[PDB]
Amino acid sequence: GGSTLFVETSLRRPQDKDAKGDKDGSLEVTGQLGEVMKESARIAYTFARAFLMQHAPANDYL
Amino acid sequence: GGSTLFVETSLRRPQDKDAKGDKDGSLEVTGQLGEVMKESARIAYTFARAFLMQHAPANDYLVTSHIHLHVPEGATPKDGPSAGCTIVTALLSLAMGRPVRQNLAMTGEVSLTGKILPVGGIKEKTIAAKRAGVTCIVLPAENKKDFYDLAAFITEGLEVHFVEHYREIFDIAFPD
Amino acid sequence: LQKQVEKVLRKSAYKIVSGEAESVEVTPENLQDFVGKPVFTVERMYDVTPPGVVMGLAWTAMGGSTLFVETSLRRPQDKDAKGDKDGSLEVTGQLGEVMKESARIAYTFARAFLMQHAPANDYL
Repeated sequence: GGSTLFVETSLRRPQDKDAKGDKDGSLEVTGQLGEVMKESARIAYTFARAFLMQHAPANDYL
Repeated sequence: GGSTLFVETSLRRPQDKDAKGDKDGSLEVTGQLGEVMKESARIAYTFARAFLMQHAPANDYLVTSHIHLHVPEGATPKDGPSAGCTIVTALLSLAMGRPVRQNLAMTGEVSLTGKILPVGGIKEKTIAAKRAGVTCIVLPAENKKDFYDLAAFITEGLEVHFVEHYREIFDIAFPD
Repeated sequence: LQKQVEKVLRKSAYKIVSGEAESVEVTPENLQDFVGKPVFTVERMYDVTPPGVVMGLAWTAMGGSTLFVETSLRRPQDKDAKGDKDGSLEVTGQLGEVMKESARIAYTFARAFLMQHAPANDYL
């Protein structure tokens, strides 16, 4: 059948290691994910980053 | 059979981390990439970079920007490199923001200098193009006979565009 | 070549048994219908060899071949005229470890050769 799952997200490391730091916001994913699911999650992550840079350019959270 | 896969690109990290910044514009590729496909994507990326310097030197978008490109999977590995040409224009569009001309399809293999090599499955790809509504298609000149060995009733409305070097395609997809 | 000759002979046999022609005199003019349009229209990838690309010979498993070693500038030459950073090299082609070392050796030798023959050329 179907189900109502919950996709959860959390910040597993402090936001500001170095205010000057220009490092990547690496993403860790679980859920016994397959390769195609990992690629889909990566695509969604990149799209979210682009959407934020379009809508909230000052929000460097993601 | 054949298919019409949309190679996509996006800027997964802000362009100007540092206006002075001299860091490299990394590229990340998805689509169940194989090793040969990884190398072909790198070749296409380098050719697009060099083409941008030659044509639009002031455009540092491709040199300094971290990009993610997705090539949809499904193509047999031997035909994977045939997406190379596509990749190039994709990136170039993202660099200049100019959308590629509508109802235009293309398949080709780049060789780090822009020259386009023959490919396989021309008939199936043409069938997919016709079924997808595209009216302008791009193929390497070396495949031209394979496109001319087809029936007439399968090539109506296909304003074919044969090429041997990528420059021509930039004059087709980006007319103005 | 055996496959192609067998194909033309098979089509000649068809043209003989049921076809009007009792005998066949194959010529290039007729050849287009016996086997189709030519495949290998070019003797090579090209005949100009633009800058940064050179032809070479390879002893592959399926005999010999002519492979074009290509080069491109994958990053602008002058990030900063003062900039003293070295010209890192990227390489592809399923390069092996020993081939990676050989490519590095060739890169350094080319750099030294330019040093000797054209010191003003800091390109490489």
